Amino acid sequence: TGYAAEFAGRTALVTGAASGIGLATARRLGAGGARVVVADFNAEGAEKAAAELRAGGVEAAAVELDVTRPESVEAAVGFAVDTFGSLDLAVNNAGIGGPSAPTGEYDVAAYQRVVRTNLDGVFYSMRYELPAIEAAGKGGSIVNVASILGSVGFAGSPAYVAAKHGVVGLTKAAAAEYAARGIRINAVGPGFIDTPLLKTMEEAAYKGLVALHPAGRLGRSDEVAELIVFLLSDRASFVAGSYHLVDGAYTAV
Amino acid sequence: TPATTGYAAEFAGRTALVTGAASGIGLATARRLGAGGARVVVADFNAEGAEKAAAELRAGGVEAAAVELDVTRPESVEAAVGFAVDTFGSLDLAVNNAGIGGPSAPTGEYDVAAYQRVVRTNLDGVFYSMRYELPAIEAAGKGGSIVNVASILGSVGFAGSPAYVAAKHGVVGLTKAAAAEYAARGIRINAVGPGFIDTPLLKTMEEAAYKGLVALHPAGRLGRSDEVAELIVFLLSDRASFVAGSYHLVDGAYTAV
Amino acid sequence: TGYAAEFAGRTALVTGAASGIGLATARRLGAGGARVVVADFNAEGAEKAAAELRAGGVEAAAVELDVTRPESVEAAVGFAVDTFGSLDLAVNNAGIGGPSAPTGEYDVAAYQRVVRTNLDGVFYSMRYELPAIEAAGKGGSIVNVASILGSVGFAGSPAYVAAKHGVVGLTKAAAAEYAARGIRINAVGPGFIDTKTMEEAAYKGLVALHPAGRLGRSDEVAELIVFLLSDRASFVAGSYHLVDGAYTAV
Amino acid sequence: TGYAAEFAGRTALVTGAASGIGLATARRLGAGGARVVVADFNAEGAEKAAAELRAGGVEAAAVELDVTRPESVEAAVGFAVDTFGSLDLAVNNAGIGGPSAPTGEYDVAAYQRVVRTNLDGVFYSMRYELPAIEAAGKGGSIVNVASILGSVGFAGSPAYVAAKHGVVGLTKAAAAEYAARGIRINAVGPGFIDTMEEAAYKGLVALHPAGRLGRSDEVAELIVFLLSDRASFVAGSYHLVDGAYTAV
Ligand SMILES: NC(=O)C1=CN([C@@H]2O[C@H](COP(=O)(O)OP(=O)(O)OC[C@H]3O[C@@H](n4cnc5c(N)ncnc54)[C@H](O)[C@@H]3O)[C@@H](O)[C@H]2O)C=CC1
Ligand SMILES: NC(=O)C1=CN([C@@H]2O[C@H](COP(=O)(O)OP(=O)(O)OC[C@H]3O[C@@H](n4cnc5c(N)ncnc54)[C@H](O)[C@@H]3O)[C@@H](O)[C@H]2O)C=CC1
Ligand SMILES: NC(=O)C1=CN([C@@H]2O[C@H](COP(=O)(O)OP(=O)(O)OC[C@H]3O[C@@H](n4cnc5c(N)ncnc54)[C@H](O)[C@@H]3O)[C@@H](O)[C@H]2O)C=CC1
Ligand SMILES: NC(=O)C1=CN([C@@H]2O[C@H](COP(=O)(O)OP(=O)(O)OC[C@H]3O[C@@H](n4cnc5c(N)ncnc54)[C@H](O)[C@@H]3O)[C@@H](O)[C@H]2O)C=CC1
Ligand SMILES: [Mg+2]
Ligand SMILES: [Mg+2]
Repeated sequence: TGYAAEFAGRTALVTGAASGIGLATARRLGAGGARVVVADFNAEGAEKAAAELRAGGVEAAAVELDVTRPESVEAAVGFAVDTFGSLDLAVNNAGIGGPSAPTGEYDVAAYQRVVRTNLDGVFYSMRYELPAIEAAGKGGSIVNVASILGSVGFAGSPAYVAAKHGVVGLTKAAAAEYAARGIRINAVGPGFIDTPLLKTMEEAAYKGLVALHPAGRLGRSDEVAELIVFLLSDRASFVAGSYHLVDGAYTAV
Repeated sequence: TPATTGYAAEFAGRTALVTGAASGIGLATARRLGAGGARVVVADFNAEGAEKAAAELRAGGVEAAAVELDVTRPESVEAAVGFAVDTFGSLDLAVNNAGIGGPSAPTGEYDVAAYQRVVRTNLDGVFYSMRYELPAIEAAGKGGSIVNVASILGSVGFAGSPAYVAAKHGVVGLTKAAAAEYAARGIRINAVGPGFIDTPLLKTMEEAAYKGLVALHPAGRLGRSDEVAELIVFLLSDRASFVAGSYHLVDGAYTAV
Repeated sequence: TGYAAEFAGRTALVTGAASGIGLATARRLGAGGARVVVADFNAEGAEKAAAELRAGGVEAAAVELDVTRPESVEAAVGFAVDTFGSLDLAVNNAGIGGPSAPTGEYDVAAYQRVVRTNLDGVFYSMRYELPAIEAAGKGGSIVNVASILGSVGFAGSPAYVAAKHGVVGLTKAAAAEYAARGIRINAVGPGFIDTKTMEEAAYKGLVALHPAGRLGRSDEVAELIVFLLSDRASFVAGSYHLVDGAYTAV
Repeated sequence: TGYAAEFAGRTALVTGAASGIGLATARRLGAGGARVVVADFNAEGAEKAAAELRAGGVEAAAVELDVTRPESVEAAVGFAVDTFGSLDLAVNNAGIGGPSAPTGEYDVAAYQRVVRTNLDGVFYSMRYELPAIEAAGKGGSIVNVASILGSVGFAGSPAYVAAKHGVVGLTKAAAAEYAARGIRINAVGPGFIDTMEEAAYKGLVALHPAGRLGRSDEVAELIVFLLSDRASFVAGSYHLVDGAYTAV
C-alpha cells in the first residue's frame, strides 16, 4: 500500500538529471522515498539539483557523468553503489538535441554527436548498470527514455530519430535477456514537452507542434516522470521489454 | 497535489464502471480502484458473480454496487451506464474488460457461429461500452479516463485463435480513433495488452501446455490479474494525464521477441 | 522468368472486383496471365469487368458475391473451382464505408454494416478459400485489403478503423496457421486513393496527410497486391505491407 | 512491361554487394537490365562480382567501400556518378555480424563495430546518395536493409537490434523528407537467411512459422520491387520478408 515510501531502501540512478524530464524524474523518485543519484554532464547543475532534493528532506547525491565515455558511466554507477550501498533502479535519460536538416544535407559531426549521446550513451549506461543491479542481487528495474521519434519519423531530425529507434531496440533485446533474472527493462516514448527553449519558439512553430498532438497541448516534464516511475515500481512487475507512450495521442494518427 | 493526496484517496469521489468484473482482471481492477478510494460499479454477465464481488468490496469498506450487463446488447450497455450515474451521481473512469474466449481451430476450419460470438462480445461489446460511456463522461463534464482491455493478441497473432486475435486488434483500433476524438475534450482513452494471465482455469490444462505458454514469456512465468489491474489503474489516473491513444503492454516481454 | 505468364495456370478469386482497387488487381492479375474470377455484390459491374478482361485475352468469369453472407462466399469459391478447375490465389478486397461521427454518438447500425462487410467479410472469405486452396493441393497465397487505418486511427471513423485493425489481426493468425502448409497470407495497407470532387481544400486536407504530396492510384495498390501473390514473395507471410506515400511514417 | 528491361538506363549502387543479399540483389537488378555499381569492403570480391555480371551482358563496375568511413562512402557515390553518368537507385545492404553476449557483459568495441557499420553506415550512405539522386533530376529510390530485428528484439544481440532499429528510423525520417521531391525511401526486414551450428539451426527454423529459413534471392526480389516504379506509392515503410517470424 501507498506511494510515499514505495522505494524505501532503494537507490535510483538518473542520467541527465539536472534538467527537464531527468530533474522531474529525480524529484518523483524522491517523493516515493527513493535514494536519488543525480547524474549529469553539468557537474554544478547536478549538485544544485541534489542539494535542492536534500533541502526537501530527500536522500540524494550528485555525480558528474558523461554518457558517451564508458568509464565515466562505470564510475557514476560505482559512485551510486559507493554512496547508497546498491543499485536498484535506473532511468537512462541523458540526451540531445541535434540540428534540423534533411538527411542529404545533414552534418556528419552533428550526426555522431547525436547518436553517441542518445544511443551509445544508453547502451553504456545499461552495460554497467546491469551487473551492479544483478550482483546485488535483489532484482531491479531500468527505464530508457526514448521518444515518439523512437517509433515514428520526423522530417529534419534523422540522427535523433535513428538514435531513439535504437533505444527502443536496445530496450527489447536487453529485456529479453534479463526478464527471467528479475530485471525489468522498458522504454518510454514522450511526445513534445514544454521546456524553456521550446517556449522561445515563435507562435507559428509552437502551434505547429501543438496541432500534431490531438490532446491539443504539449506535455509537461512531470507527466513523463509519472510514467517512468510507475514502470520502475513493483506495481509494473509484469511490464518488461515494452515501450510506453506519453504523447497526447501523437502516434495514434 | 498527487503526493499530498496519496494512495487511499487518489480516486475519492470518482465513479468507476468496470465490465467483466466478477473475476479475473476485472475483479482485480475493481479491487485496485476501491483501494484507491473509487466508487465502484461491478458489471458482469454473471449477475450473481457481480453481486458477490460488490458485497465483498463493501465489507472491505469500499463503496460498490453490482449490475447485470451483456455487452453484446447496446440496450444492456446503456442501462448499465445509467445505473452507474443513477447510483453514484457521475461516471469518470471506465474499464472495458469483458471478453471471451472461443475455440481453437485453424481459419479454414473455424466455426462460423463461434467466430460471431467471439467478435461480438470482444469487439462490438467494447464499441458499445464506449458508445454509451463517453456521453455519460462528457456531459458532466470533468473529463475522465477509459481503459480498453485488449491483449498481446491485439498486436500479434496466434495460430488457432483468429476470431479472438481479430477482435483484439479491433479494440486497439477503437482505442486510437476514439482517443483522437476525445483527448482535447478531457477524456483520455487507452488500451492494455496483457500477456497470458494465470487465470484459475488454465492450471487444469496439461503440464506441457502450460509450460509451452510459459516459455513464450521471457519473464519465465505467466502474469497475475493484480499486475494487469495495476497498469489499468495507472492509465485511468491523473498521473497519466498525457497518456492517450496508446496501447500498453503488460506481458512477459512476450512481444519483445 | 516472364511477367506476362507469371500467373499462367493459376486461378485467382478477387472480391469487390467490379470497381476501384479490386478491379485494378483483376486487370493486373490478367496481364500476368492469371485466370480470374470477378466476384462482386454488383453483379452487372462484375460481368462488365469479366467481359473487358476476356476482350484482353484473359480467361475470366463473373460471379455475384455478398461477402456478408457466409453461404454466398462459399458458393463464390465453389464457382471458382468449378469454372477453372482450382483455386490458387485470392484477394479479399470487398469493403466499405462508414459515415463519420465521434465514437460517443456513432450510429450503432452503421457500425454493424461496416464491421460485417469489412471484417466478417474477410474472415468468411478466408474460411472457404483456404480449404479449397489447401485441397488443390499445391499451395497458394491470399492478400487481404486492409488500410493505413489498420495500424493507425482516424477521428470520426471508429468502426472502420476497428474493422481494418481486425483484418490485420486475422491476417497474422491465419498466416501463422498456414505458413507451413505452403499458403502465404498477407495484408496491404493503402493510404487514401484517388477513387474526387470534394470541397477543394478538404481534398488538399487529405493530400497534406501524405508526405508524398499526392493521393495514391488504384493500380498502384494492385501492383503491391500482385507482387505479394507471386512466387517472388515466397518468403513473405503474416506481414502487413503499406502503400501509403509515407502517411504512417510520421 | 519487360522484366529484362525494367531498369534499363538506370544506375544502381549496392553496398555489401560481394556476398549474400547484396550479391543476389545486384544479380536481380542486372537481370532487370540495370547498370550495377558493386560496392564492398572486399575489393577482390566486389571485382569478381562485377566481372561475373559483365560476362552476363550487364554493365557493372566494382568499387572498394568502407561504410564506417564517411569519406569512403562519398568516394563510392562519386565513383558511380562518374562511371555511369548519374545515380538513380540505391540498396544499403552492407552489414555484419556481431558477437553474442548479454547487454551487461557486451564488449564495448564490438557494440561500436556493429553500430558503426550497420547504423552509421546506412546514414552515411544515404547522406551521400540523396544529393546525387537529387542531382540527376529524375527522382529515384532507396531501399535500406534492416531486419526482423529492426522491430523485435533478440537476446544476446543488443548492438545489432539497436542498429537495425535505427535503420527503420532513418528510413522513416529520410522518406518523410524526400517523398515530395520524388524519392522513395523504404526498408526490408528479412528473417533468418541461409547465408553454423548443430541443431541450433533447427531452433532458428522453429522460430519461423514458414518452417524453413529464407534465401538471399527471396530478399532480393522484395528489394527490387520496392526500387521499381511499380512501388510508386510505397514510401517510408518497413517490409518484412520473414517466415511470419514477427507475426507471433
Ligand atoms: N523535451 C522533449 O520534448 C522530449 C525529450 N525526450 C528525451 O528526454 C530526455 C531529456 O529531455 P529534456 O529533459 O527535455 O532535455 P534537457 O535539456 O532539459 O535535459 C538534458 C540533460 O541531460 C544532460 N546531458 C546532456 N548530455 C549529456 C551527456 N553526454 N552525459 C551526461 N549528461 C548529459 C544535460 O546536462 C541536461 O541537464 C532526452 O533523452 C530527450 O531526448 C524525448 C521525447 C520528448
Ligand atoms: N485471462 C487471460 O489469460 C487474459 C485475458 N485477456 C483479456 O482480459 C479480459 C478479462 O479476462 P479474464 O479476467 O482473464 O477472464 P474471466 O473470464 O475470468 O473474466 C471475464 C469476465 O467477463 C465476463 N463476461 C463474459 N462475457 C460477458 C458479456 N457478454 N457481458 C458482460 N460480461 C461478460 C465474464 O463473466 C467474466 O466474469 C478479457 O478481455 C480477456 O480477453 C487478455 C490477455 C490475458
Ligand atoms: N477508397 C480508398 O481510397 C481506399 C480503400 N481501401 C480499401 O480497398 C477496398 C476496396 O476499396 P475501393 O476500391 O475504393 O472500393 P470501391 O467502392 O471502388 O469498390 C468496392 C467494390 O466492392 C463491392 N462490394 C461492396 N460491398 C460488398 C459486399 N458486402 N460483398 C461483396 N462485394 C462488395 C462493391 O460492389 C464494389 O464493386 C476496401 O476494402 C477499402 O476499405 C483501403 C484504403 C484506401
Ligand atoms: N543473413 C541474415 O540472416 C540477415 C542479414 N541481414 C542483413 O542483410 C545484410 C546482408 O547480410 P548477409 O548477406 O546475410 O551477409 P554477408 O556476409 O554474406 O554480406 C555482407 C557483405 O557486406 C560487406 N561488408 C561488411 N562490412 C563492411 C563495411 N564496413 N563496408 C563495406 N562493406 C562491408 C561484406 O564484405 C560482405 O560482402 C546485412 O546488413 C545484414 O545485417 C538482415 C536480416 C537477415
Ligand atoms: Mg515475437
Ligand atoms: Mg502519424
